[PDB]
Amino acid sequence: APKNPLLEKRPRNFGIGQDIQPKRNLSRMVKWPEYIRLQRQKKILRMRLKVPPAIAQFQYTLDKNLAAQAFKLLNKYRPETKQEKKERLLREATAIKEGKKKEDVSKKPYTVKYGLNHVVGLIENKKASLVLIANDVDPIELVVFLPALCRKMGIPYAIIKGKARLGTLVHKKTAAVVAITEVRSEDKNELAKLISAVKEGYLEKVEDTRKRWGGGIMGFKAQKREEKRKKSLE
Amino acid sequence: GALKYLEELSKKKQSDVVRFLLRVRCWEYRQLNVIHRASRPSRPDKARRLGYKAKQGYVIYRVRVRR
Amino acid sequence: GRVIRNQRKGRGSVFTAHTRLRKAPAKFRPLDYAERHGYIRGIVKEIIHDPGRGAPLARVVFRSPYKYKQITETFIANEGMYTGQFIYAGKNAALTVGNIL
Amino acid sequence: KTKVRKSTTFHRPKTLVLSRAPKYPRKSIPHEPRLDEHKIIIHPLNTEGALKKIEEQNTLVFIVDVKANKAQIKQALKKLYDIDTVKINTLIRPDGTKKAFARLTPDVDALDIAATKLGLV
RNA sequence: UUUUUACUUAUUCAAUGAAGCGGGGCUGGACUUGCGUCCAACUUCUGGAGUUAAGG
RNA sequence: ACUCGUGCCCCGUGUGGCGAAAGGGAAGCCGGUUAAUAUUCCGGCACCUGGAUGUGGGUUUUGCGCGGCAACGCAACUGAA
Ligand SMILES: [Mg+2]
Ligand SMILES: [Mg+2]
Ligand SMILES: [Mg+2]
Ligand SMILES: [Mg+2]
Ligand SMILES: [Mg+2]
Ligand SMILES: [Mg+2]
Ligand SMILES: [Mg+2]
Ligand SMILES: [Mg+2]
Ligand SMILES: [Mg+2]
Ligand SMILES: [Mg+2]
Repeated sequence: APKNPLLEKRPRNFGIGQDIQPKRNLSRMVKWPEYIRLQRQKKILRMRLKVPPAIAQFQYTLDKNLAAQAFKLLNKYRPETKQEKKERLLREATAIKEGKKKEDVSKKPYTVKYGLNHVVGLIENKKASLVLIANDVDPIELVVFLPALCRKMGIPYAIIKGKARLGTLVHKKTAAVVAITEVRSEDKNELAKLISAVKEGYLEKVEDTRKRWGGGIMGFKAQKREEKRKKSLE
Repeated sequence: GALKYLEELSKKKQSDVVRFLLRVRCWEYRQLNVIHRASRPSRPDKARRLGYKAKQGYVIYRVRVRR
Repeated sequence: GRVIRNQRKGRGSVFTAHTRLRKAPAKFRPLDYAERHGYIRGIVKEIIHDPGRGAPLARVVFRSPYKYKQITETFIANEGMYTGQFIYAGKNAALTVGNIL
Repeated sequence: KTKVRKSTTFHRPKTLVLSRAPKYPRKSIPHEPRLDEHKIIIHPLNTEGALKKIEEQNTLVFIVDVKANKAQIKQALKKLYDIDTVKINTLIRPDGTKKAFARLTPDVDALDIAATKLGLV
C-alpha cells in the first residue's frame, strides 16, 4: 500500500544552539564511584611507572594453546574431591575390618601439587618436574622470586594466566602456584611433550624480554602529542 | 616455605622491586580512606609472624596517621 | 595587651559580611561546549540593584543545550545593556556590548 | 562490551531487600493492651457544677486517665456503661488529672444513667 | 659535579549535572600547478516556541 | 501486572533534623449562660480540610461546552510526564 500523503519528515538539526542534544552514550565521562576510579588508576600508574624486571617478567604469560595443552594434562591429575576421599576411606575401613592392611586396597596416588610453601619445598628438593605460576598474585612478593628459584634449581616453569583458573583446577578458589612432579606411565610421554613445548615456546622467547624493565608507556593523548611532535620535526 | 623468602625480601626496602611496590602501594593507600578494612594482609609473612591466622575471626585494618 | 581590632576582624562573628539581601553571586555561565565552539543566545530579563555592590547586575536567561529547562544567570551588567536585549556568549559571538567572548 | 550510559552520573543499583525473619522473638509475651476501659474511666465527678450540667445539658462529667484521648474515652464509656455520646470535651485540671465532659445522645437521659449506673442522685 | 628546559604518573589548583577531550574519516569549502595543502561543521533582524523523535 | 506480598517497567543534578505563642499560615459569628470558663459550654446560624461514594445537572458517542468584534462572560465544560 502506498504511503499516505500526510506522513512527512521532521529532521532535527542538533547543531549548536538550535536543538536539544540527543541522548547519546556518555560512558566515556561518567563520574564513576571512587573504587572504580582507583581500580582503573592503579593499572594506569603501573603502566606509567618503570617496572623493575623482577615484576615486569610477569606480563609475559603462557600462550593460549600451551595453556590449553597444560590444562589438558593437569585435568587428569587434579586432586581428589571430598566424596572421593570419603569413598576411599570407607573401602580402606572395610579392608582393615577384614584384617587386610591399609594401602593394599588403595594404590599410590598421582596428583598435581599445590600450595605455595609445599610447591616451594618441592622445587627446592628438585622433586617438581614442571611449575606453573599464576600471573596475577595480588602480593606479587609471594611469587616474585619463583622464576629465579626455578632457574636456580633448573626446573622448567611457566607464568600462566589465571589464579582463579588454577584454583578451579585444584578445587579451591585460587591456587597462585601449581607444580607437577610425577605422572603415570600412560602419560609420561604427554608430560615430556608438555615440558618440551613449554620450554621451547615460552622460556626461550622470554629469555631476553624477562631481563628488561617494564615499560613507562604514556597515555593515549600523550602518545598522540609525541607523534605529532616527531612528525612536525621531520 | 615462601615466607622465609618474603622475610628476606622485606629487608631490602631500598631495592628497586621493593621500592616500586612501596611507592605504588603508598599511592593507593593515600587514595583510600584514612582507616579502611583490608581484605588480606599485604605483608603475609609479617602478619603471620605477629600472630595473624587465616581463619574466621581475624581482621586486618589499614590506617594512616599524620607524621 | 589586648587583641586589637584588626586581629579581631578575622575571627568572623560580628565582622562577617551581610548576605540576606544578596540574591546570587555575579558569575558567567560555566564554560561549556557551546561557548567553546560556537555561541549561545541569552535574553536579559531584568537589571537589578545588588545591595552592597555599586554596579547593577543583569539577570539573563539561557536555554539548556541538553534539557528542556531554561537557566537564569546573574552577570555584572555592562553599561548600555537593557531589558529584552539579546546577548551572545561564545567563541563566535559578535563583538558588541554585553557579549561574552 | 560495555553497556550504554545515557547519564553522566552513577547511581547505586537497586538490590533485593528482605524482611526480618528472626529465629527467636526478642520478647516472648506481647504486652496486654495498656489503658483499657477500667483504667480510662476512674470515677464520676459529683461537684455542684458537675451535677448542674447533668440536668441542664445532658452531659456526664468524669475523671479519666491523663493519657487517654477522646476516642479512647468514648470507646471506654460505650464498653463500660453502654453509653453513647455525641461529643466529649476534655481538660487537664491543675491537680494533674483529666476531666471529661461527655454529652449523651438526646434519646438517653443522663439523670437516669447517673442514678442507675453511676450512683449519682 | 652545577645550571637550563622537557615528560606525567607523585603532588597542588580550578570547573562541571564529571557532554561532547584526543586521533582519525565523510562532506563543505578556499589557497596553490611534479594535485599539493590549510580551514570548517550549518543558531545574530524581532522580549514567540523548542521536551515525552519524525522518518529510512 | 497475579487466587495469593514478592514479576517487571520508567524518571533522577538533592541528598537530614532543630530553629518564631510578634515573621509565613485552611476554616466561627451572634445571643445567652457560671461563684469562678468560654470566639471553647448552651441555642441558632456557618465555614475549612481530608476521605468516600450517591442523586440531579453538563459534555460526548470517530469524541472532551457555548456566547461576545474585543476587553472577557456563563453552573460545570477530560487532561500524565
Ligand atoms: Mg575472611
Ligand atoms: Mg592578648
Ligand atoms: Mg483542650
Ligand atoms: Mg561541493
Ligand atoms: Mg520546626
Ligand atoms: Mg504568627
Ligand atoms: Mg461549635
Ligand atoms: Mg452551640
Ligand atoms: Mg469536602
Ligand atoms: Mg448526565
